[PDB]
Amino acid sequence: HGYITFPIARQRRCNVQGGFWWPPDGSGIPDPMCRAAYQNVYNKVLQQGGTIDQAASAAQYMFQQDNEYAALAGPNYLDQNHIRNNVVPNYLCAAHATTWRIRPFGDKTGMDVSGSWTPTVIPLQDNTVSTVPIEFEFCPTAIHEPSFFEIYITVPSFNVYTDQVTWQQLINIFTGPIPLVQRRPDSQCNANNLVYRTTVGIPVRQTQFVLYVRWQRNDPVGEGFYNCADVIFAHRLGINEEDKIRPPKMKCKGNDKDCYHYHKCERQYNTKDFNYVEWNDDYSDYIENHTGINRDMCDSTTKCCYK
Amino acid sequence: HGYITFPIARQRRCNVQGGFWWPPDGSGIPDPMCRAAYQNVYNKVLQQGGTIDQAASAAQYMFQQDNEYAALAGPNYLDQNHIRNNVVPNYLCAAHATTWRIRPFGDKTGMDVSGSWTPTVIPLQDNTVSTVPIEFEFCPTAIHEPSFFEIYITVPSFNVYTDQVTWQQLINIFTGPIPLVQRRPDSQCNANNLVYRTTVGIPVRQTQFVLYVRWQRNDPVGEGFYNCADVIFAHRLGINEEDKIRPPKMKCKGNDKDCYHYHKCERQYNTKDFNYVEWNDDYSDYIENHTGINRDMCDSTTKCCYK
Ligand SMILES: [Cu+2]
Ligand SMILES: [Cu+2]
Ligand SMILES: [Cu+2]
Ligand SMILES: [Cu+2]
Repeated sequence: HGYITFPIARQRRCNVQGGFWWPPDGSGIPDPMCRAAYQNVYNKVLQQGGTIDQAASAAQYMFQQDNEYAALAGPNYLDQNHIRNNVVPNYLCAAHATTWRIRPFGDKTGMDVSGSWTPTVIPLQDNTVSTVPIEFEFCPTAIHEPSFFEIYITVPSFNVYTDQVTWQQLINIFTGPIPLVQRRPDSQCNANNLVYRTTVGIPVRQTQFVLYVRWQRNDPVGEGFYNCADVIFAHRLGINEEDKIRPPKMKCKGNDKDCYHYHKCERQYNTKDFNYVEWNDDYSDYIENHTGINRDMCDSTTKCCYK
Repeated sequence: HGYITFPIARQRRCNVQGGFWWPPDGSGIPDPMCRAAYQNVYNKVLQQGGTIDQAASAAQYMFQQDNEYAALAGPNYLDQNHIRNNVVPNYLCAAHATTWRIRPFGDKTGMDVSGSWTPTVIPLQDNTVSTVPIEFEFCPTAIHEPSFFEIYITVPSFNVYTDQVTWQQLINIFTGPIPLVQRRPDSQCNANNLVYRTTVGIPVRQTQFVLYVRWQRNDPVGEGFYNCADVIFAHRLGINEEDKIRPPKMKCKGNDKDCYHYHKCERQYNTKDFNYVEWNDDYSDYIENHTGINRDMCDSTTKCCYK
């Protein structure tokens, strides 16, 4: 049993943020996607004749069981067609848990809804880099060996706002065993002394993307843990350095001088010759009145009457 | 002569925002990309032996001449290979003005640097829409007819932070004459009573993109105006509606009630069971210490000495 602590898995973040224990309808969950996830399972059970308690039980079970986003593969766990067609054919972020009445693995399908899932924001120091090394940290709440990991990235055409994660959309970037190592004092995992850590060069994405992590046990039961991790690269601001023309080393003079281990934690855009704040509020109204299917076309200039 | 007023052209926004008249080194320009653009031309002239005045003249000429981002095609203006190989082969956002000593069209190459160019933010009401209708508004400061427009969009693999705009990266979405119409009272153009307005269904992009607008005169001189427009679609937040399970219509009772024409202009994420602000500041440090080429690997746990 376990989950991704870095980059934090989708269900791990929903669990740690809380607000899901009470009120039972999940209205106390601050993150909107964690809330939708919860309320989808809650409303599903309500539709299927479950009581408020069975509905709040099924939804809280999805959040609480963040170390058990699992599926059993059996002894045939290396058979890729059996994983993709039988073990986890769909509901990948839920590790294919679709039955609220049956535990394990209950119903975790709420974790597969699409929308503005909160990502791990990784900043870019150079916007031209092809890959970004990420040191993954998988938190084992229960120690299991022998085992192996599989790390996937979504294809560049994936859209987290509208799409469900599918195998046809995932690119394998890591396959193999990850040895168990002692957690660092700064570890995001607080279960036991051990973690799984590995460095993966993550292909740079210009959009929010998903990292798929499968932790598979090499054993006849074939239990595997499947977790989705929402990530985004933040671009560096300013000119791309490779285009920056630097001035020659110069020494100037004249009566007018304007002629020549801790870090830091819109009226700035106004100048003496332009009021940006006023213009940009009018420019925002322009965007609203002149974009979309309901934009102004003729009504502001055309009058009509029935003959 | 003219420029795009909606979505505002890259050079039009740099001109209207000001701060470029004084100090002459462009240090008074608030937008970082408008500043880099200016300072690239200023530093180019300085490198080529120009004085501070010739350098400040060439850079201010680029900003001031926002209605003259032009190139002459001659009588062969419908010959696409002649436009792309002879008239505007490169420096597309500058309309191929590369000579600071020669006016027209001077040097406007600063407008073709890559980086965090400020876009026109168009919000999405539905993240599943394929196209967004935009009502373009081209501001003619000088009236010319006969003429035609060409509107292009960058391919989805374009990256404004690193790439120069090329014809091999542009997709034609509009070709033809746009009739001259009376400006609306809310017009972004303040030159004369007339504007060019057209509706284009803009293919949705998940990234910041460029809109290329060519205004070509049908005449033996063959003067055309070429402008880049930086745009981005803002995604709607929350669950994708097509995945939202709604509860059945219910009427509940019990002693515990928690069991059941003008618009509006992080401690919110904390709950009674979790302190988000503290966790997320530690999570930010984790990202910094465990991503990139300088991440912590062995130094926090390994000690060495020279035998
Ligand atoms: Cu286990
Ligand atoms: Cu420092
Ligand atoms: Cu003109
Ligand atoms: Cu309203």
